[PDB]
Amino acid sequence: VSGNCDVVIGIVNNTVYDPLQPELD
Amino acid sequence: VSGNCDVVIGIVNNTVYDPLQPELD
Amino acid sequence: LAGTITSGWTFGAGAALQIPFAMQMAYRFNGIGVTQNVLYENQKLIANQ
Ligand SMILES: *[C@@H]1O[C@H](CO)[C@@H](O)[C@H](O)[C@H]1NC(C)=O
Repeated sequence: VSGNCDVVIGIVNNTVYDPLQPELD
Repeated sequence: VSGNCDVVIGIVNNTVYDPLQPELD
Repeated sequence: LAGTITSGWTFGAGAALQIPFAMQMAYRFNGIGVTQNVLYENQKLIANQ
């Protein structure tokens, strides 16, 4: 996840799966 | 992590923060 | 040249595959030990140079 969402020329708003968080809970 | 601290030469101290603990607490 | 810019290194090793040039640079940057994030963030600057 390095960087912030203003510096890339090409981008899309796809949702990240983020599998790790649910397991921790 | 790779075993005991003493064997390595030039090892320096201080924190190694990990993300999982905060969420668990 | 045309193949290299459009297909990167794919044409040399097989049927040419189209990939965006910005993406190709990221792949190439990876080879030299610099991460992908540096290229996109500095893409405007890199292009100028
Ligand atoms: C070209 O790609 C950029 C992302 O790098 C995108 O924002 C833009 O909409 C595209 N434009 C055309 C004409 O394909």
